[PDB]
Amino acid sequence: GSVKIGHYILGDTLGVGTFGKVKVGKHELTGHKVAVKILNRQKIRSLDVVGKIRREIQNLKLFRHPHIIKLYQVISTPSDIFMVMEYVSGGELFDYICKNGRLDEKESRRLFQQILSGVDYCHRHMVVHRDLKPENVLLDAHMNAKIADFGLSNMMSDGEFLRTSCGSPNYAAPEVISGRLYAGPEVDIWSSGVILYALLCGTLPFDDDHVPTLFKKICDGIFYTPQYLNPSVISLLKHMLQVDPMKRASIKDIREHEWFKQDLPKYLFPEDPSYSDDEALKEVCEKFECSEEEVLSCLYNRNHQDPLAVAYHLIIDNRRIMNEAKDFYLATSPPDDHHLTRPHPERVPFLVAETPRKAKWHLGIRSQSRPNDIMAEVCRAIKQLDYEWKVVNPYYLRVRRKNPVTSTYSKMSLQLYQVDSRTYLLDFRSIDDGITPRPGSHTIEFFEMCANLIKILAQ
Amino acid sequence: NNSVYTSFMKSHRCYDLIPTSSKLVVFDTSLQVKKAFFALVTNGVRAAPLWDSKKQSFVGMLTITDFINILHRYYKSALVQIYELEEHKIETWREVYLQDSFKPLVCISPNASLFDAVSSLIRNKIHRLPVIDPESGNTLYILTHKRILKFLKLFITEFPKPEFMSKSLEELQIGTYANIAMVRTTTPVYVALGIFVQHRVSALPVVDEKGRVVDIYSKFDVINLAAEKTYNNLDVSVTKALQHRSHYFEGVLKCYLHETLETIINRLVEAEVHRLVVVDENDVVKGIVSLSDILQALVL
Amino acid sequence: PTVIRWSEGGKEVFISGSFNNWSTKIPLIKSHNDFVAILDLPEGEHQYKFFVDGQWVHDPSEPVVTSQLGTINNLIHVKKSDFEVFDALKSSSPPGPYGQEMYAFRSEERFKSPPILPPHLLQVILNKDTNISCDPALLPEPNHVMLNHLYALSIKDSVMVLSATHRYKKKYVTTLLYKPI
Ligand SMILES: OC[C@H]1O[C@@H]2O[C@H]3[C@H](O)[C@@H](O)[C@@H](O[C@H]4[C@H](O)[C@@H](O)[C@@H](O[C@H]5[C@H](O)[C@@H](O)[C@@H](O[C@H]6[C@H](O)[C@@H](O)[C@@H](O[C@H]7[C@H](O)[C@@H](O)[C@@H](O[C@H]8[C@H](O)[C@@H](O)[C@@H](O[C@H]1[C@H](O)[C@H]2O)O[C@@H]8CO)O[C@@H]7CO)O[C@@H]6CO)O[C@@H]5CO)O[C@@H]4CO)O[C@@H]3CO
Ligand SMILES: Nc1ncnc2c1ncn2[C@@H]1O[C@H](COP(=O)(O)O)[C@@H](O)[C@H]1O
Ligand SMILES: Nc1ncnc2c1ncn2[C@@H]1O[C@H](COP(=O)(O)O)[C@@H](O)[C@H]1O
Ligand SMILES: Nc1ncnc2c1ncn2[C@@H]1O[C@H](COP(=O)(O)O)[C@@H](O)[C@H]1O
Repeated sequence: GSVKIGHYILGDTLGVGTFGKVKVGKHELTGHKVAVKILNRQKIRSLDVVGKIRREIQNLKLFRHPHIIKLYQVISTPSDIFMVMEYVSGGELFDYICKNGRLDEKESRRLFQQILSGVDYCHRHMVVHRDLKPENVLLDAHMNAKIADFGLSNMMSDGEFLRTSCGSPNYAAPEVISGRLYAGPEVDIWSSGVILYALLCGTLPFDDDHVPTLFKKICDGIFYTPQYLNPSVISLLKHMLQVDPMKRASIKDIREHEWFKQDLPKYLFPEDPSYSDDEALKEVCEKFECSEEEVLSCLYNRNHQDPLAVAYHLIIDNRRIMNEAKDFYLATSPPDDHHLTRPHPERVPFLVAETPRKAKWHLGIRSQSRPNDIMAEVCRAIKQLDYEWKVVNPYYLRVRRKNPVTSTYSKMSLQLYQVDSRTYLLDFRSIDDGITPRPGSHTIEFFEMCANLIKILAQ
Repeated sequence: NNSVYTSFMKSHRCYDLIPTSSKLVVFDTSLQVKKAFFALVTNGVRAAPLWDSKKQSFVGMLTITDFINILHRYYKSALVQIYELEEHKIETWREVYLQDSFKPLVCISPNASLFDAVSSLIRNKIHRLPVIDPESGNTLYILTHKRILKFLKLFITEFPKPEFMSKSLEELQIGTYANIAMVRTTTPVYVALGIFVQHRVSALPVVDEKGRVVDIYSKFDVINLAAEKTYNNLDVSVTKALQHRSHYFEGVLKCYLHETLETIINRLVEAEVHRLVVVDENDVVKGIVSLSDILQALVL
Repeated sequence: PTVIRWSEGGKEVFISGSFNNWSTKIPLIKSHNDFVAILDLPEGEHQYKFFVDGQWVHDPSEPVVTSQLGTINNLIHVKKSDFEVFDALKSSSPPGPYGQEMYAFRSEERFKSPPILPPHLLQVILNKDTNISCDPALLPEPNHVMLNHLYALSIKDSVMVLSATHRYKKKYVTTLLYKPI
């Protein structure tokens, strides 16, 4: 007969995808359209990418954004996995770019804002989309922006970097093409930068037939900047496409740029109301039960006097006043011909004594000896204490001790890096317990644990 | 009166008071006292939680008052000795400090309400209240009278505030107008420390022959002695000690008795100081209104 | 109902079984690497075999058994209870399994050189100078990547000094510790 899932029957093919192909579903009764990602069990069983697909669905499930393809449900069977998604008519942006040639400022600015709000949403949710490209972003009937593929994505862990280098050849960041560790916001921002470029010039900023010459073209911060557009965009693109990841633009830096501000709807970043729900939704854990399903009606009907509503709205007002005089919650960077700085009353004595010296924090324990030789020399000291270790990769250890005063146990991780050819650096990282009082500090126990180890490595 | 300001504190946790990103320093009880005080000035912090390695828990708190106590307690002369405190250690000084009386560490969970914090400040008569997560046992932040007041006025809505705030300070009877602990401009810094130990006051506004406030000597101001390595000589006057900042401070922040409470709180949080010395046309001392007064006048 | 795939090449392909009359032929549909169809089958076990290019053959990919006639047929259990999501997949660290706690000695087989230090950790938050007007205890919002990592200060004294920037629910704190040697 014909394949169908639930009340949706499978139609024409949309595309090939990463793992398995995708087709259009059609509701037997109403006629609604949904995009399904079919991942065949036989194929996904072969590879160990079972975790690759797991993380994807896990993240996309709780994702709601107008420009992020919203994952409705995921049905699966011994034959094959299915993921139904919001279907859109416009197709991929690369079809829109090529067909329409080059896009003007009024248009390009519009779309870039939508996509950047998408990746911002992702970054704030601790999930990065590594493969970014016009071939990955769709358009609805209204020719808006929709970010589609998450198969190449990853989740951002606290105090953890990403080794895997994934995505298109031209859109890959200068640090990922070289195969270097990265945080993950900066790699999407660089991919966003070349998308912004393609949204204007109609051609790719870094393009070549022969490689690594393309990657060498990428490693160098050189790219054609035609007179096509004004310098405001060029200053943006240069700051966004900066080869040095430390000098690269942040999501915030793009929000504070001039060209970006112009004609920017306030429904993208959640300060003002919604046009076409936000992080302030997580007040429930303390007050009441989950509430995500229950109080939607309590805020949909515009009833602001409900016991759940009077607990919701005042939270968004709270966060707005936090930005007002933000010098209260966060510290400010140092201050043209502008002088006056009235010091905090508790800051008065030090600046004066300085002008009527040396405090410098090192990264970690540093020593210059051989990479296999040092870890072995460390692996001696780690034992000597009576603490214990399991080794993951030759230079990466996972260690722990038993608390002497209580039956509690604290752990940590040691990852060795190479600062240069002449020297190596050993990193120390804390950890966390799995997802009633305690007479001990998890933060201090970490320091004492390192301290004991360091004392033996030094003396 | 208690309809709004009192309810507001009960409706919010101490969690909200904690800055988005902040610094904290802690000292092991095995550390020497001399080194601990120098570490304070290099970090700018005026308080650090005391951790015990043996007990594996936070035993207490260390503020500038401890530097004052030990300075007045062990002292002979500006030249002759310096001997007692230099070879002294935190746990050793804690021993002679607890020789007289035993007071344990007080701390509040960030999940507890702001009302529970202000209570702990008045009930225990303490300026620094460290907030510690009971689940993890980690010290997150140190609560201060300054931090609460700023948070109060900044986040409180404008409908609740107008009740008793419109009344004059004189008529409200808030603060201590009875015995004003002060020092002269020529009075040695040691006798100033002597008043700091005799009373619980956080500052000593200095006065001239007339009894007019020409400067103020806070318990914070004494840490400068450690900052400049001048703590050796305690025979110098408070004016000579405050001479370090003499070209930098604008003046002495003060108020009047006839002024409204509304005007006081706003000026007090904007100045970011801990107290104001009320005066008259002659600028002679009348009384002092510390944050403690404002905070204690709210809870009840 | 249920569906079956066929991974071996063939020109004309049919599928039979015990559900349909023991002699029944169901026309299969084609794809690039596969050939499939769908039928409504009753609750229970089953015995089926494929008819390709004129010869009856079985798929080695699927399980196999011997029927009463002595032929080679496959096995499938049809149910309506499999909508599963996490059962299909069948610390919490990066998912690459290997060994366990409490023991080790020496080098692994692999000769990979150590990774280069990322520029992120080299940027320190305590060495950064804050504004003069703001509270001394405040610090800028740290990057999530440099949070758990330890930052030790050179021991220029008889006391060790080391800190780290640990995060709380919505807040961050950098805790410094002075511990004697
Ligand atoms: O026709 C039904 C049958 O079709 C399919 O079978 C194909 C098979 O997969 C191919 O391998 C090939 O079969 C050739 C075979 O390999 C050769 O060995 C030979 O067959 C000989 C047998 O070895 C031999 O055993 C004999 O069979 C006798 C049995 O011993 C005896 O029991 C009796 O069988 C009866 C059964 O007892 C009873 O259960 C019932 O059988 C049914 C089956 O249970 C059922 O699975 C199905 O069989 C399918 C099969 O699934 C397909 O794969 O239907 C059966 C109903 O008929 O009924 C049986 C009889 O009433 O029968 C004999 C007694 O003499 O037979 C030969 C001896 O020369 O030749 C085979 C080639 O033709 O091809 C077939 C399809 O053509
Ligand atoms: N939270 C606290 N727990 C225990 N003792 C404290 C605490 N806060 C202050 N102290 C003690 O009081 C003195 C500091 O007072 P103060 O400067 O007013 O906060 C020190 O000698 C401390 O021992
Ligand atoms: N110099 C002072 N002399 C006497 N009492 C004071 C002085 N300063 C403040 N107070 C009172 O002490 C309380 C505040 O204490 P503190 O926060 O430590 O300065 C308030 O009730 C004040 O009225
Ligand atoms: N009423 C005041 N007027 C002027 N300066 C003050 C006043 N109160 C405190 N300070 C200054 O602020 C510091 C102490 O602050 P605090 O510990 O909060 O009272 C010292 O450097 C004082 O000089």
